[PDB]
Amino acid sequence: MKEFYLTVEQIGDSIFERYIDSNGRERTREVEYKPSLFAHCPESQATKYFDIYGKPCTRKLFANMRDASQWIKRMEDIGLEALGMDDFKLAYLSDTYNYEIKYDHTKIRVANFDIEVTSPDGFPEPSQAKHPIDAITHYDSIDDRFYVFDLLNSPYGNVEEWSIEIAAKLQEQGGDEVPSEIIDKIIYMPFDNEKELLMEYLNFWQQKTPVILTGWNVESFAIPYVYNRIKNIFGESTAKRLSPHRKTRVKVIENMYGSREIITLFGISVLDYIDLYKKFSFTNQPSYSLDYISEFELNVGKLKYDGPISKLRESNHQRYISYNIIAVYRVLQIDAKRQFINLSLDMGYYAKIQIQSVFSPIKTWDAIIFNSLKEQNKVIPQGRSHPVQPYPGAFVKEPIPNRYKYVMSFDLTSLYPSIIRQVNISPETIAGTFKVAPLHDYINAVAERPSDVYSCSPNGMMYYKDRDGVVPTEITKVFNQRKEHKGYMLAAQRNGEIIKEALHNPNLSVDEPLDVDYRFDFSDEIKEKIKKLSAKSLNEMLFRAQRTEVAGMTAQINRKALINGLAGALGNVWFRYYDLRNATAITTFGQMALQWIERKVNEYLNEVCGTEGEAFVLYGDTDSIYVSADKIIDKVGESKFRDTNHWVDFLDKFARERMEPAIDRGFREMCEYMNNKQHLMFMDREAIAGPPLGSKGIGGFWTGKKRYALNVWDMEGTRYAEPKLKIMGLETQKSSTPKAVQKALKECIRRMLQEGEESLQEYFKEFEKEFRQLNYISIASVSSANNIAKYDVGGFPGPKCPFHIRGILTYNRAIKGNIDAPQVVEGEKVYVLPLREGNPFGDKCIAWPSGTEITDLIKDDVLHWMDYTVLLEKTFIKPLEGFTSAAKLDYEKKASLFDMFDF
DNA sequence: TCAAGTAAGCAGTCCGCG
DNA sequence: GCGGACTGCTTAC
Ligand SMILES: O=c1ccn([C@H]2C[C@H](O)[C@@H](COP(=O)(O)NP(=O)(O)OP(=O)(O)O)O2)c(=O)[nH]1
Ligand SMILES: [Mn+2]
Ligand SMILES: [Mn+2]
Ligand SMILES: [Mn+2]
Ligand SMILES: [Mn+2]
Ligand SMILES: [Mn+2]
Repeated sequence: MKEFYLTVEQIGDSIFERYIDSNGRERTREVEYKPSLFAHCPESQATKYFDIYGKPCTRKLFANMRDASQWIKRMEDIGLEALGMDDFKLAYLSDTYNYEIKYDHTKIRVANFDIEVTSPDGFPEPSQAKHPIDAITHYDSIDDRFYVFDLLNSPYGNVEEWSIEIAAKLQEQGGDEVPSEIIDKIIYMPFDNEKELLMEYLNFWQQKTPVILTGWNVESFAIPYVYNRIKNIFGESTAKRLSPHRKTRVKVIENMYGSREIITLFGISVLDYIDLYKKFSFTNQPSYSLDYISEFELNVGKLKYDGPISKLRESNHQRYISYNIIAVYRVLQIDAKRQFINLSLDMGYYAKIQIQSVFSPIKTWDAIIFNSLKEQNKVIPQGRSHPVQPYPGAFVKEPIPNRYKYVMSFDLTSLYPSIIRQVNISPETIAGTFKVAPLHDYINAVAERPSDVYSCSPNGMMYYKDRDGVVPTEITKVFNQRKEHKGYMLAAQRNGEIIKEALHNPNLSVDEPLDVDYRFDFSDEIKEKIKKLSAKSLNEMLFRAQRTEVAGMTAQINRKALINGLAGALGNVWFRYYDLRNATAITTFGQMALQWIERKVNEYLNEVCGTEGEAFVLYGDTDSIYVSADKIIDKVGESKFRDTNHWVDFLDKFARERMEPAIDRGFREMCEYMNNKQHLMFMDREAIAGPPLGSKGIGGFWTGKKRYALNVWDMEGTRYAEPKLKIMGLETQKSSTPKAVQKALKECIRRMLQEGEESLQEYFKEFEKEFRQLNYISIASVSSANNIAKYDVGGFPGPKCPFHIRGILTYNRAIKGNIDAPQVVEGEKVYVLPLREGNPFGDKCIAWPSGTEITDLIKDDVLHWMDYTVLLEKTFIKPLEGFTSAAKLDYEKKASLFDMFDF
């Protein structure tokens, strides 16, 4: 097989590499790497190396990496550019793997671990590590085994061995319900003292040294705890055995509120699953506890136990170990669904970077572009420092707040990358400038054509047409992957809807789920077979279709994020190819494109409807338009339509056959106007929205920019079995809104759009009547706890103190003197509840760490003093009043003359 | 040599207000 | 009490 790297590190003048050889064996080597950098040379000099602007360079080959670094500094002191890749391990990777890397994941050791530490005196701080590690479960992907290290004797209690027999039993039978499918994969190892546990763990680690190291909060808790615990018991050099090269660094991570200390283990690639989840999931969760996320992702139940975790080992050691094991499995289950590890490996090897560098779009693109240029013997420019400058972005149209009955939306495919490709925007394709007219003159086609010769953006930039830039070239390759995967996602989605429609009428028999590839639209033959299947088989097929869809979503959305990341990186001062001329060439072109096509669509629709000057486009954000289809429907009638699906079919066909060619004609004209390299403005129909035929539903509404709701029947060719609410920006979509309130507001919206005013009013009255019975957690707001200390003046709120911070301070005063109460961690999320006046907490609100029950000490007081009236008014009524005023209706009737006896 | 972007809405505090 | 000038948090893109 072809060779691939596992990890790479630079240590002094040495590159340390772990890799898979031609026989598929893991190896390690230390290389005294001889890097090259480049300097501009005279035209007289015969060379094969040119910078990106075609200027000749001379290669400087150095005896070691230290000498290369010194030369860089000398060059800066002289005042001359030092060209080439200054991150030497990327150069090493590029030289060592001078081909497209095909990796074999089964050869890569992926480890997933979780540790338990009993602490009777608060959170066990990793920097101190003053408490015994009393459990470690470590799953190894190569062995496919969960290795469990269990401490039986400690200063906080001596316990008996954990029972696998009891572990497998159902909870309702006194067991722990450790999933049956991993019971046979457990290797259990009890220890009578911590020293031998930790020593065995280190020996084990040497035999099975992780390449990718993952888990939940491993980077911030487990890794530094283990390192420091070992350091404190055995000494520093023993703790350095966690690194295959015996080198570690206490690294300081900094943000706008403070800093934290992690441990870099050289020769390991740490991908903390919490960080993978935050980057790749595109959710914003009220809580990031593993229990909460597992429940969200997998619909598993909460792992129940009596008392606090600080006393769980002593009271129920059996469950303690079982839950440690299950926690490791939960991350494996989340990854089996989401496939973030596979994504990271794909991306890391594609770029030729350390796998952990997938967190940095800038590092990823620097490597991709370097490797692309190196292949053509081109030399990359030196990184330069730049002051941060604000610059303009997208256009957002101001909507008229209103109900909108029939709506059809259109959206530009991968806009910013498509602009890069159409215009041919790259550092080395810049051709010059032209004199800019006001943007509205380009939008209206009244400004003179910028150039007959070059490809243009309305920001004043011109680009060469007759050759590709490295940025267009490399962005295209990733875009084409994104397109492939999105196609798989949408087919899986379409397939799901077919299955959902068959679930309406089973059809009782004993059969099997059909073996199909869900990534491609089912054939007629498969569709026929599906109609004959049982509910059990269909539900299994639906599960598989949805998992295929999530896999396609993971693969497409994050490749989209990566290419959009390249467009944004052009506006980040740390990017080697930073250039506001290129960043603004993109954003300005986008503003023009949106507003240009708004005009063209309004023009076209007026024309076909036999009218003049009517406004069809009601809204647009960056690269979308929302078109009022009321006149299109009215042109026909109502009541020419048999059912809802009839008018949906009509609008679908109208969009594809009529509007789409006009949109394309429109964008082709704009492409000729800007004299661009390639026409790539492709605006697909997205949503078809409206009320059920014959209902009193309002279809949709807008309250303002980035705030709207639509009752959608078809989305990008997915025809829903049941209408789906598309809600953007409203409180239902915000993680700060209480769970039960998100639910109630969504139902209010559903009733508005599908059923009408009376149905809304009916629901509002019931919810108001029953609000006070909802579980306190379901009605608590959520916020991030940033800059707590800043506002803490002797335990009390300082000036400007945010509401949620005041809550934290109230909590801190309430728990002072209790070592068992969970501390609010700076930057994490909290639940927030308002308190009635005269409460014993002495303030108007309280806040506690989210995803948790509030500590039992003050629980009863919080419940007693909660202000339901303020809760209702702030989280539910205020937003609902915004929706209903926009939509021109009332959530309450509503005094009128009709005061007689209407029974 | 660590290091995608801008636009924009709502909720809160502070403070003015015979 | 409201509305305006800020911050803080958050979402759409
Ligand atoms: O995270 C983002 C999202 C959008 N944008 C910009 C770039 C993107 O091309 C543009 C339009 O946003 P869309 O949500 O329409 N995504 P895009 O057009 O890139 O892909 P598509 O619409 O094909 O899923 O807004 C970003 O810069 N960062
Ligand atoms: Mn014993
Ligand atoms: Mn645990
Ligand atoms: Mn788009
Ligand atoms: Mn699209
Ligand atoms: Mn869009």
